[PDB]
Amino acid sequence: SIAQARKLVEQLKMEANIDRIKVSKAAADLMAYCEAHAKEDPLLTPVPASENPFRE
Amino acid sequence: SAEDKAAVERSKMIDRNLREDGEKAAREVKLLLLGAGESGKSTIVKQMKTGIVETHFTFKDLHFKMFDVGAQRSERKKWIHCFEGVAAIIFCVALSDYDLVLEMNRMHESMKLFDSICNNKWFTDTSIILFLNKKDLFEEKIKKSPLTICYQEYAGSNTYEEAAAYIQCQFEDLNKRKDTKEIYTHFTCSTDTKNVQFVFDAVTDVIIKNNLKDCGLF
Amino acid sequence: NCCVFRDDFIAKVLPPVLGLEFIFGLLGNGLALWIFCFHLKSWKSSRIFLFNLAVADFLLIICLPFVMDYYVRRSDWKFGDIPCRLVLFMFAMNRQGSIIFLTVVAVDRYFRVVHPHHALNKISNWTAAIISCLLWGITVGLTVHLLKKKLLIQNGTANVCISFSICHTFRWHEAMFLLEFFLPLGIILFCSARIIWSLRQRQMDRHAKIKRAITFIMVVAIVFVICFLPSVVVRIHIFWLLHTSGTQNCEVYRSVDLAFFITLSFTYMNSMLDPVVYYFSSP
Amino acid sequence: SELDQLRQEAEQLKNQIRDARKACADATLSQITNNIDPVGRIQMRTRRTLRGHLAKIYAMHWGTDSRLLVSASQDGKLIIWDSYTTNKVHAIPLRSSWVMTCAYAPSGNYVACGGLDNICSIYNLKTREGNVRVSRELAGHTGYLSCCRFLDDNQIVTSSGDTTCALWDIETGQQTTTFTGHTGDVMSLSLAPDTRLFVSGACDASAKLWDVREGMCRQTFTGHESDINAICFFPNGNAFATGSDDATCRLFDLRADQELMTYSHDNIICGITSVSFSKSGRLLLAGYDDFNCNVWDALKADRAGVLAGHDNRVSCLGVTDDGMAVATGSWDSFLKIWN
Amino acid sequence: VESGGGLVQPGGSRKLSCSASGFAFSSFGMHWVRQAPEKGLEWVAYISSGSGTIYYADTVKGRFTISRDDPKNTLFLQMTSLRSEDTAMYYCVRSIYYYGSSPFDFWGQGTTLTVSSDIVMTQATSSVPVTPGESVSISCRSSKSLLHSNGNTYLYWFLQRPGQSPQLLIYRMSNLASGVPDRFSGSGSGTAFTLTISRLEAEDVGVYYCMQHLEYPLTFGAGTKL
Ligand SMILES: C[C@@]1(c2ccccc2)OC(C(=O)O)=CC1=O
Repeated sequence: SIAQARKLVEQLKMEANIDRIKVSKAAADLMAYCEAHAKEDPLLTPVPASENPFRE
Repeated sequence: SAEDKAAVERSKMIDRNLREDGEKAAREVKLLLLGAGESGKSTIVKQMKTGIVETHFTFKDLHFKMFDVGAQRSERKKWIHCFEGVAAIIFCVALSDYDLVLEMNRMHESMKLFDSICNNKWFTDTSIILFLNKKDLFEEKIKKSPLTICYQEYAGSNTYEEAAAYIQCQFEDLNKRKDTKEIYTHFTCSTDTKNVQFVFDAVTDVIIKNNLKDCGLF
Repeated sequence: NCCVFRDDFIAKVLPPVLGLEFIFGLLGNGLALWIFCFHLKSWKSSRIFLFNLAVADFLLIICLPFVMDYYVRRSDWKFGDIPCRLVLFMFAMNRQGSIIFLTVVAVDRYFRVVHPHHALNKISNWTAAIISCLLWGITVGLTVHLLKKKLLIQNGTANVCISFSICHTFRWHEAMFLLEFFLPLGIILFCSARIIWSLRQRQMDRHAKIKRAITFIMVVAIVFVICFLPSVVVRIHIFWLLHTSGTQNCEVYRSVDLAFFITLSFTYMNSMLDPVVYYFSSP
Repeated sequence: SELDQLRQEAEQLKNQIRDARKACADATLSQITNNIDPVGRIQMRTRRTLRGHLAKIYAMHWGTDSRLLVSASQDGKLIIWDSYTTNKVHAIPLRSSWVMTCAYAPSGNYVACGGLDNICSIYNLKTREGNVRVSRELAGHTGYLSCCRFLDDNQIVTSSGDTTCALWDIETGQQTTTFTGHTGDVMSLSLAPDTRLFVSGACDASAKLWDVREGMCRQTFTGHESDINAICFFPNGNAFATGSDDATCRLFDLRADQELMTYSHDNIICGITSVSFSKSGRLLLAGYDDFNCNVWDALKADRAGVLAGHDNRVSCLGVTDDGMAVATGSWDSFLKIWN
Repeated sequence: VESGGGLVQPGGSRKLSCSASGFAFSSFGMHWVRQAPEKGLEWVAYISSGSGTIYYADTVKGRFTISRDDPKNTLFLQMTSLRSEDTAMYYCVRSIYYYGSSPFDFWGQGTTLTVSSDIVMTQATSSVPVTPGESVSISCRSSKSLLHSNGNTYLYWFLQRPGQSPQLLIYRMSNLASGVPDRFSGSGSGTAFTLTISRLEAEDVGVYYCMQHLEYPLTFGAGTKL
């Protein structure tokens, strides 16, 4: 089991050696996608009843 | 609509084929078989005649399906809800492992498994048929070995009648709910018959209690 | 000249007792009808048979107020010369129709405890409706003959809408009163005997709530005997006086005919304890 | 005592990872998205009810054309519906009645199923002559199958209960790549929109981000308290939402490598069995053990309505690629198409 | 595959039998399209799966009788009274109907016997030069619009090579049948439909038929020889 702990240590080094970005920068990009595609969401803004394939 | 009305009558031939095969499964009794690996499930399986093994046998014009999940080796709490709805649980415990160890003796690990299954949140009205196999070798073992090894608090003669009865009442103690379910304990030898009939009687008591639930008496 | 009379003691007993049943009946069977149609999420075979038991009882409860006005008018059917046949027809429709749906429930319970693996316990809701529809059909076959014959005999100035007059004749309606009780008692009692015995031989009584279920299989048999036997026995006595020492001087008929009229009040009782014992008692 | 030195090294290394993640926590999604107006109350009505199953329903999957869907139930049947007209295109009888997963190929010619038999069976819907028949039985797993997803018409990725996710080769039938690193049973997975990475929630209260080609774990996310029952991927592909057994939904960020928001209410104690996003990613539909389905505002962590139409636990949930419908299977053997 | 049938007879009666072979016959609706010795194809009868709906042509409404037997995989056609018009070659056609199905996919070999309102399809073009290597377009017209409320126009394109049974190229407006090369394409508008071939080959020589599937008394379109 000596190598078993080595595998956990070896893989944990890769997780630490990763590139990270500020949460605010990720928050802005995530919020931008919702607004850019808010007009293509039938659930958010109901389409006219003629366009519903399930209503009629 | 000519090729659309023809697509509806195919959806109706499929509909009736699901009811024909759905009524067949209603006339079948599903049993869940548990154990501790070497407890003796293989011996019981032959008596009534990787993954989950389904065993089919019939008795008195009644069809039984018996599933074994002792080869899963995973978290029980994740897939145990799939079996919620079985008629009864056939629990197999070997009386000849009261002193053998895997640490912890093999009989205590069966009690821990029994406690979780008996007091599970999914098995409320499911009757438990507890079988105590290996009765032949258990009688000889207590002559040269004391039962105090497994149960220190035990205090009695090393007789088969006293030792076997003490073990049986120890298992029914673990049932925290003494009014919502019943445990049909039994003693099984290596070369014995009428074991299937005992399961038939314990299942009939579940069918009667199920029938009274439909009408309203229950 | 079959003897039909009245007594003031009837007016001081029947009008007060009958109104009490209707108040209890309207709240009892009326409320239970609400649950069956708008609260029961699944309708199996046994709940179909039980539902018709309330329909027959409700058909009998709704006819109670007309009967109440009958006595307060000093036994005078003030209105409804032709409806006198109609009221007397549907009134006896329900009483015999309630018995048939009391034996079927007891027979159905017998097939669920004594033959657990029988195929009669898994009949679909459709087959339960066909049998129930036929059972309603055979009810009129023993009752519809009321409409054919002429009723509402006139006592000079008063009129009586009575079908159970004390007159020694081999009327088909006359003898049916005896078959409507003895034959069901030869089935309901026997069916409840095996249920309360097979549940004891198999040791299922203890260590369960089944004790409550066995109690109700015997409470039902008590209610049926209590509400129907007193009416039958007083009628058989009238036959004894009709066959011997009667049909000429019917002064002795005053006590039995009045008792028969009063003992008939026990029949309406069965329509009242049915929701208490059959529906609300069960979970 | 090399183990003691190795164990101490991992703890020291883990502290650096936690410090790095917290160093980038400049703000929060709730603080950043305060300005945006709420989406308002959402009313969803059952536009269709699909009937025909005679047992509990454990899985479902919409087709890529947003019209056909496949539902798996423990009565032994795999039914393919026509959601527009409630028709039944196919009814596939399974060899094993213990099925806990289902899938629909992006091409539409294949469906898959698996369960307690540790076997993922591929069914050919093309049926050049006749009916749907088994095309392959991908055996090799040690535990029960919990989720399976079609990468393409020849590659399927499966997560089993033996703490291993696998990548298969349908044409040949062998384990192309095996993913290891979990300690508990893997309960769900979700493929990326571009089909190069996939996440996998496990019973050890952690979700990992794998690489399909290389076959090595990349990032591990923690923060839950109990088993992760279900997981879903954001439409953008840089975030994913998980639902655990302690009645909470958590949204993680791939680039930030830390939890962003949590969707918890003190009135809910029932676990979560399914999660899914809308087409734009604004909504977050989740199924619960309390027989109800809740709709959450992803950018504001505010409940926006409930979908209460089931009489038993909700087990599966999905949103069409068209984004114009939501289907919610449950344990009462009913499927409902909402709006 | 499927084959089998009767022979010639003078003004009497005969039975037609077709034997299925390994394609799950119990779930396929079968037709009995027939073709005159020199004229085009013509629908005769149809029996659905499980012997449900049964339809007949206008001229064979009473004289003919259809039946099927899922055991032994055999399809039966009973003909009682035969005139001089009913002498032709009889084909057996299978067809399965679901959302994405392709009806009329397989046609039987066909047998011949001699005895010694509706929607009409125009298909005005009747002869085209046999010059290969170029693009040839085949047009067709319908009496009434074939476009339905659901949104798909029911029009099928068949190719009959000289000597063999007809083959299905395009089912519905544009969907291409399996096993058909990508040079065939179909565009339409509901009343006018066209078939386009990109690169004509030696295997494309034959007579191309059209067919409607909107109303069940369906009719073909007299073909177009290349
Ligand atoms: C009390 C009575 C009745 C019924 C309706 C109207 C008037 C009288 O009910 C019967 C009967 O049980 O059939 C016989 C009657 O004399």
